[PDB]
Amino acid sequence: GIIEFHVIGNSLNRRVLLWLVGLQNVFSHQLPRMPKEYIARLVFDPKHKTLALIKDGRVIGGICFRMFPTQGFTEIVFCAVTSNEQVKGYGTHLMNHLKEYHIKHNILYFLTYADEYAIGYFKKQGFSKDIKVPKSRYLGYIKDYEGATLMECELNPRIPYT
Amino acid sequence: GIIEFHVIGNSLTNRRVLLWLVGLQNVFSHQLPRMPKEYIARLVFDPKHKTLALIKDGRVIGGICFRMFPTQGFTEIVFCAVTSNEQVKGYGTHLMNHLKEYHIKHNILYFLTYADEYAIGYFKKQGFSKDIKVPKSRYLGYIKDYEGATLMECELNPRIPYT
Amino acid sequence: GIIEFHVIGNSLANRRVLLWLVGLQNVFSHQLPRMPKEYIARLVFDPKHKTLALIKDGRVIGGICFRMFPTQGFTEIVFCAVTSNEQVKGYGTHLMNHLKEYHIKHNILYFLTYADEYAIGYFKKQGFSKDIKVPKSRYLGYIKDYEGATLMECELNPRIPYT
Amino acid sequence: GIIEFHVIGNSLANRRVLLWLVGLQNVFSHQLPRMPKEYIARLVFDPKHKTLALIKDGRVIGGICFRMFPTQGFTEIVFCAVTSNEQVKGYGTHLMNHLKEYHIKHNILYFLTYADEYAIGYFKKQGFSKDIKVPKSRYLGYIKDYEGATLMECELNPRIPY
Amino acid sequence: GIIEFHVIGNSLNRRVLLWLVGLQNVFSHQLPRMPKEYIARLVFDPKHKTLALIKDGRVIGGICFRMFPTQGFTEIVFCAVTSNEQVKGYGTHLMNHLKEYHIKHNILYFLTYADEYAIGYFKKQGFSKDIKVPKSRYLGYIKDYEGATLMECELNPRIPYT
Amino acid sequence: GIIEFHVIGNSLTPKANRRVLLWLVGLQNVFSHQLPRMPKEYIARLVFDPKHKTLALIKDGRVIGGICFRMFPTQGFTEIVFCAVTSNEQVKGYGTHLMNHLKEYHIKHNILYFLTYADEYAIGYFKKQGFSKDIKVPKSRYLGYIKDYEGATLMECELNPRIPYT
Amino acid sequence: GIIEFHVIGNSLANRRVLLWLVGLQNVFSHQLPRMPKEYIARLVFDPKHKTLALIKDGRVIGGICFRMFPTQGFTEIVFCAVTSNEQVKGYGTHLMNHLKEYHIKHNILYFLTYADEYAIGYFKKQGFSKDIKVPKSRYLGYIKDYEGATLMECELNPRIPYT
Amino acid sequence: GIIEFHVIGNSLANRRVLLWLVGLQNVFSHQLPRMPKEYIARLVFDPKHKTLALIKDGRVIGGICFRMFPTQGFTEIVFCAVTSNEQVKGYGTHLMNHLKEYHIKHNILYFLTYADEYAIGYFKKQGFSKDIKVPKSRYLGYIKDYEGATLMECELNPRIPYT
Ligand SMILES: CCCC(=O)SCCNC(=O)CCNC(=O)[C@H](O)C(C)(C)COP(=O)(O)OP(=O)(O)OC[C@H]1O[C@@H](n2cnc3c(N)ncnc32)[C@H](O)[C@@H]1OP(=O)(O)O
Ligand SMILES: CCCC(=O)SCCNC(=O)CCNC(=O)[C@H](O)C(C)(C)COP(=O)(O)OP(=O)(O)OC[C@H]1O[C@@H](n2cnc3c(N)ncnc32)[C@H](O)[C@@H]1OP(=O)(O)O
Ligand SMILES: CCCC(=O)SCCNC(=O)CCNC(=O)[C@H](O)C(C)(C)COP(=O)(O)OP(=O)(O)OC[C@H]1O[C@@H](n2cnc3c(N)ncnc32)[C@H](O)[C@@H]1OP(=O)(O)O
Ligand SMILES: CCCC(=O)SCCNC(=O)CCNC(=O)[C@H](O)C(C)(C)COP(=O)(O)OP(=O)(O)OC[C@H]1O[C@@H](n2cnc3c(N)ncnc32)[C@H](O)[C@@H]1OP(=O)(O)O
Ligand SMILES: CCCC(=O)SCCNC(=O)CCNC(=O)[C@H](O)C(C)(C)COP(=O)(O)OP(=O)(O)OC[C@H]1O[C@@H](n2cnc3c(N)ncnc32)[C@H](O)[C@@H]1OP(=O)(O)O
Ligand SMILES: CCCC(=O)SCCNC(=O)CCNC(=O)[C@H](O)C(C)(C)COP(=O)(O)OP(=O)(O)OC[C@H]1O[C@@H](n2cnc3c(N)ncnc32)[C@H](O)[C@@H]1OP(=O)(O)O
Ligand SMILES: CCCC(=O)SCCNC(=O)CCNC(=O)[C@H](O)C(C)(C)COP(=O)(O)OP(=O)(O)OC[C@H]1O[C@@H](n2cnc3c(N)ncnc32)[C@H](O)[C@@H]1OP(=O)(O)O
Ligand SMILES: CCCC(=O)SCCNC(=O)CCNC(=O)[C@H](O)C(C)(C)COP(=O)(O)OP(=O)(O)OC[C@H]1O[C@@H](n2cnc3c(N)ncnc32)[C@H](O)[C@@H]1OP(=O)(O)O
Repeated sequence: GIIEFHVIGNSLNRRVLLWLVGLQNVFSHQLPRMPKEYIARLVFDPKHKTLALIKDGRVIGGICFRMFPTQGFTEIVFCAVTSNEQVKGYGTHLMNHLKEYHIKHNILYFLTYADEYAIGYFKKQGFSKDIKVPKSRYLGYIKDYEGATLMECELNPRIPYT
Repeated sequence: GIIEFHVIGNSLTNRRVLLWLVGLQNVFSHQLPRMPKEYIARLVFDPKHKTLALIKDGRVIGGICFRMFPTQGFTEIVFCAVTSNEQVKGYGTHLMNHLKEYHIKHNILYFLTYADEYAIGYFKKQGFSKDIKVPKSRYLGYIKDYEGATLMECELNPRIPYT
Repeated sequence: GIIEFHVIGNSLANRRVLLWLVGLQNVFSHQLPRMPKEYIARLVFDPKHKTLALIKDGRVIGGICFRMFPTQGFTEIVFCAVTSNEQVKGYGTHLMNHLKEYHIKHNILYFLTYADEYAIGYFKKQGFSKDIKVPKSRYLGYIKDYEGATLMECELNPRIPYT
Repeated sequence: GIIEFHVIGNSLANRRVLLWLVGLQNVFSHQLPRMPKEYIARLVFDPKHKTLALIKDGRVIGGICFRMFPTQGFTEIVFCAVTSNEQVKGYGTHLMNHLKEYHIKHNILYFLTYADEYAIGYFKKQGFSKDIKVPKSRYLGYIKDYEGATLMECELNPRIPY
Repeated sequence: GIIEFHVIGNSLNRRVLLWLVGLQNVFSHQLPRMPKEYIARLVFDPKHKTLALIKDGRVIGGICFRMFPTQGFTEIVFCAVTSNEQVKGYGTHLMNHLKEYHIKHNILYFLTYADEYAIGYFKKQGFSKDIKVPKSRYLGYIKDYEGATLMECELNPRIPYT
Repeated sequence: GIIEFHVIGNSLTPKANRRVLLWLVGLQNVFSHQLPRMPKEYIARLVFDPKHKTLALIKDGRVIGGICFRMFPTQGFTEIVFCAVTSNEQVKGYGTHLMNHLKEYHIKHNILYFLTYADEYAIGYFKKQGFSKDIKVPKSRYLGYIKDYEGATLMECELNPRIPYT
Repeated sequence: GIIEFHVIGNSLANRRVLLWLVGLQNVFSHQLPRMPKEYIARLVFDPKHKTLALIKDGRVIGGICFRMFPTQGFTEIVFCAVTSNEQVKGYGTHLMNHLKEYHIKHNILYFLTYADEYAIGYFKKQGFSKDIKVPKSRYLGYIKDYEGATLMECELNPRIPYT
Repeated sequence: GIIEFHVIGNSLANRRVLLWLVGLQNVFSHQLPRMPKEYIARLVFDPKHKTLALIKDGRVIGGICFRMFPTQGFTEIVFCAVTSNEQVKGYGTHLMNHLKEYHIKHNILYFLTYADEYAIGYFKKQGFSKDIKVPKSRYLGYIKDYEGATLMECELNPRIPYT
């Protein structure tokens, strides 16, 4: 069906706001350990944005992120594809658009914390455990999950990702 | 008594508020005898300072005055006090827990403060540690230094309800 | 005689202020003979630069020229001078103490300046130190670097009165 | 014909500046044929990028595209080119010299650039070294990283104007 | 690949800005004998419009044209498809949308100058060397080119072109 | 029955009211039916073009005919675009009354020339309305302004402004 | 008798100008009885038309109705009349000179007119020729070719003082 | 000295321009004596006209008075003069060159003029020709065909820089 990618957020529109509830639902459901209250407060925060994957008008997931352009990196907050649509390449297409978007916006480092269950998806998206950004650049901006691995992805502004 | 919490401050944009701030400055000044009253009033009434108030029957009986540094990613704890005949009751801990809840909702997860030897044990029980994860390059020159006091730090878990 | 202090500047000037700046530019130039006159003019009349003028009987006799960097949490001292025949009467010190008082009230508590062989002993007596506590990462792209002079720092105690 | 120097940039209504930025983008993309044209064009027209432009008789013959990082105490040097038919005329040296002049007025005393094998000789001659005195924690994540090329620094001498 | 057509221009918007730069590049590169500045002056001239061919976000061709409603014709100014995309039909489709646009705006005559390497393309778009529009109507409005061949195309507003 | 002539059109500055708009649809229907080799999408585009106008023949409220035209007052002539009388009203002289009302309208607007293209099934009507195959307006004046039709005869009509046409 | 020349017309209004435009309509009609006075009134009152009026001692005694086609670079002479009791006094010629002068000052240098047989001598004397320099494509269908009427042209010299 | 080029013209307005226009009227008038001064002044101060003024140290030493007919696709060259003691230094050629650059910017790529016998060699060195590409229907009447003058044409190339 018609697949479409939109970067959306709760600015400073009905279809957008309902897409955001759709996203908040998909993060909660694929990310059980994340409290629903705190997924919601982040998804609906202005300083956060989300790349929404829309299959035929209906949200089937996306990537919630927080650009820190004073720092040169972007945090990756939530990632989920709905369970009946996983292992269809949908998550890689999501990351790649996310890369393209950040290319155009001169930001070329991703940082994220990964669980042991999900680390292999980030490895397969180019992420690495070798964190070249100085600790002093991110501590107190990215939400430390202690007991999860910090990972990093460097974007090349000269490859087309999409 | 009826207990209220309220975050307040001299916005550079109310009367119940104005006297609440006067009660805080009085409370802070009386519980912190080595803080110049003039200095206390200058910070409580500064606009980039906010103050969590604790109110028992309309009457200001404690609070945490604090300074949000959202660009630097932390908050400074300016004053803490519970008035004398309301101490040792758990009020201080309900203030700190509230103040934590606020700061999660505003996506700040670090408290920096300075502690003399008589307040270190208090902050320790609010979960403050001497080990400072925040880089000096980020707080020095923004937080009021206190040579002679232990700097302390608190990291918040936004997965968690404090109140 | 009748002395007064005023923190004047050039935003977007009175006749009274315009000539005061010109007076301040003259005093700065005369007491700093190897500073190009125009460079002094371009900073005294700069909008982001302010000046604490020292007036005696209506006439400019001294001043300190400074640039506040509240986003970086320090102020840059630019020019300091007392006219020839008013020196060594303490005018120098009260000019600093007034600037320290002004800066407590704006919660900037760090001065940074460069001092050549002809002024470091002045700055030593105003509490300046060669030990720079401010991060190099915080001022390098901001303050003019007078290579060949000694970078020096003053930290302010916002709890004591300076005047 | 008369020679001009002008530091221009994208901002927020001048036909002249606009066709000079296209002139620049063209000369950059011609002398850097292994860069994406879209990358050069997205940077030249970026408003946190500036470009020193070198004019001979109304049309662009050269320029230096750069990115000032005052809160880091240096400037990233992004693109350097003089057109073919005007090279080996000391033209690229006056560009680097006006750029130093401009930057000493603005209290930036460090240049950071990457240089491959075709360019490293020229930057050595304008005074750049491989000895990077800027801490890795001041520049990493701010300057466009180029694995494979060599990071070069140039340190400027401060000056009291007039 | 997601194909798009957009009739754009420089009214007196960044996406559109970078697109005109894309267009000015493609023109300049498929038309080496055209001054790069000259192409730039006409593409960024407000009374000029370019029909862009956008393939998966990037420009891969267009037609720059000049509508002369007073005179009752339009001037074809530049046509190019990027090298690796030629002989795929893109050119013919570009003309076909451009004929479609002009039907909807009551302009039913195209005029252009073509060198020998381009006569066949315009012949295949319905262009003829027989110029029905009077010389008084076009001379000193369309830029003439000593040497090239004046070519005319007449549109049927009762036909659908796309 | 009751007969009215109205010069109407898709005025793009005042809202064409419902009465006008339903007449613009009716004329589009009539032209389409009487001119079937003309695409109906073409007819609608032109009838509703703000630079076009239409003299509507209105009988007891319903549209029974019209002459849609385009005035080129810079060029000094007018194009005749569509002519139709509905079938059950033809050969009653309605065709001619429309043309004459149209001539009388144009001499008041100081345009004294009609140009049109006619195929063999229509050349006779326009001849009876005064058109000639002999075109005094120069080619440079009309070409690429009026919709050419190859295989139609271009036909011209010159109007005398000292004459009262209706 | 006091003689005035006024270029008037029915623009986008004045009592005096209105009664004059009627006075002109009369004179033209009466002097040109074989043109429908209906048609004369239309043109005289058309706003793209103008009439230079010959006012003698208050009353309208003649004039020239003309239509400027600036985009074409010519003016059409439409009606010319002096009332009867005032003919052969040179009034026709003074009207034509004031008209020439008027057009010089508007950068229009060509007059076209279709003339009946009873008029050719008057236009000849005013410098009109039957030899027509303007191209047919510039004037056809802007001025009305009347059958049996003679097109005449007058070309004007910007450097000549006509009045 | 300081040379400037200013396209000026009456606007249907500023003392510096007005005195420049009067200066231009004198320069033209003085170099072209057998042409009515009142005609030169009418044209210079007409608003459909513009003049490319050549200023050398405050004062008018020449210019090109021209007339853009953008409906018709060309500009009319009307008066070229350089004050007598500044001639044969190239001033009139920098004048035409500037005028060509101006017109390329407005998509007017043809200049028509009626040269007198003393002017022809100048127009020839500016690229003019007696072979007129522009159809007579496009210029006739719009410009004045002075008996004895030679119609000359210049086609501008918009891909070349002229200044
Ligand atoms: C602490 C918070 C940090 C965050 O931002 S959330 C951490 C990641 N989130 C989750 O795992 C939530 C639930 N999982 C999901 O929603 C999706 O499976 C997920 C991770 C978004 C991937 O989307 P999909 O469409 O399933 O992936 P895909 O079709 O594009 O295939 C990508 C390749 O990666 C591989 N992979 C490794 N670990 C995986 C894993 N844990 N889940 C899914 N795939 C994983 C998988 O083999 C897949 O195919 P291939 O091997 O490349 O051919
Ligand atoms: C440079 C200084 C700037 C600043 O940040 S202000 C520093 C703090 N200021 C002051 O303490 C001035 C006055 N202090 C007070 O009024 C109170 O002691 C204080 C610290 C406000 C706490 O208010 P309370 O309502 O009494 O707190 P609470 O009932 O929740 O009990 C806290 C538990 O911690 C324990 N504790 C250890 N050392 C303490 C200490 N020095 N002060 C208070 N409590 C202390 C105490 O036993 C109490 O109960 P528990 O052991 O947790 O069961
Ligand atoms: C590169 C940036 C350029 C600058 O702004 S740094 C240069 C500072 N300005 C100058 O050197 C301009 C000429 N000098 C002056 O105007 C004055 O001497 C100066 C330093 C501004 C202070 O004016 P005064 O009225 O003399 O200050 P004061 O009465 O409070 O003197 C108190 C104590 O200062 C002491 N001192 C040491 N070195 C000094 C020195 N180089 N200049 C002046 N005083 C100096 C002096 O001995 C006196 O001692 P004490 O306080 O009585 O124990
Ligand atoms: C990616 C981050 C930014 C970059 O690194 S962009 C890479 C540099 N760009 C390019 O190389 C593009 C193509 N080349 C050019 O545009 C110009 O040649 C270039 C490199 C800008 C130099 O400008 P020019 O005006 O041609 O040079 P110039 O006349 O001032 O001569 C300076 C002296 O340097 C010397 N040199 C050594 N290697 C060179 C080299 N690879 N390219 C040019 N000159 C080089 C050259 O011998 C000349 O000698 P001298 O000092 O005048 O005696
Ligand atoms: C003086 C300025 C005046 C102007 O308007 S610019 C004149 C055009 N300039 C240029 O063509 C220079 C570069 N050429 C190109 O960009 C493209 O080839 C061009 C001409 C735009 C056509 O785009 P394409 O995508 O290649 O065309 P297409 O696939 O639709 O092929 C249509 C048929 O045209 C035919 N044709 C004849 N000459 C051609 C020629 N020189 N280039 C391309 N095609 C040409 C060609 O055989 C092609 O295939 P077929 O005939 O259907 O079998
Ligand atoms: C390419 C687009 C050009 C255009 O403008 S559209 C061409 C005109 N429309 C059509 O051909 C299609 C449909 N026809 C009609 O609606 C009507 O018949 C038409 C042509 C509008 C005339 O309307 P009516 O009211 O019937 O005419 P009427 O009563 O005033 O006069 C009838 C007399 O005309 C005569 N006539 C000769 N050729 C004709 C011809 N080709 N079409 C119609 N009538 C024609 C017919 O013999 C009759 O004689 P009479 O004048 O009464 O003595
Ligand atoms: C623009 C077209 C308007 C039309 O419809 S035709 C315009 C002419 N209208 C008329 O003749 C109708 C009434 N006539 C008049 O009002 C006057 O005759 C007319 C033509 C306005 C001239 O007015 P006046 O005051 O009598 O003229 P004027 O004193 O300046 O004498 C000029 C010389 O014209 C001469 N002329 C030759 N043919 C003429 C002709 N057939 N009609 C009138 N005059 C004619 C007449 O002999 C007189 O003296 P001269 O012997 O040429 O030196
Ligand atoms: C049709 C427009 C209205 C007219 O009638 S324009 C009548 C032109 N003449 C005048 O206005 C009065 C007399 N002359 C002048 O004002 C000036 O000579 C004039 C024509 C404006 C030219 O400007 P200048 O600064 O004097 O001369 P220039 O140094 O720029 O160009 C001179 C080169 O052209 C050549 N030339 C041939 N006939 C000429 C001629 N009759 N006048 C001037 N130059 C002529 C001559 O070889 C000279 O050589 P070179 O390029 O200086 O090395």
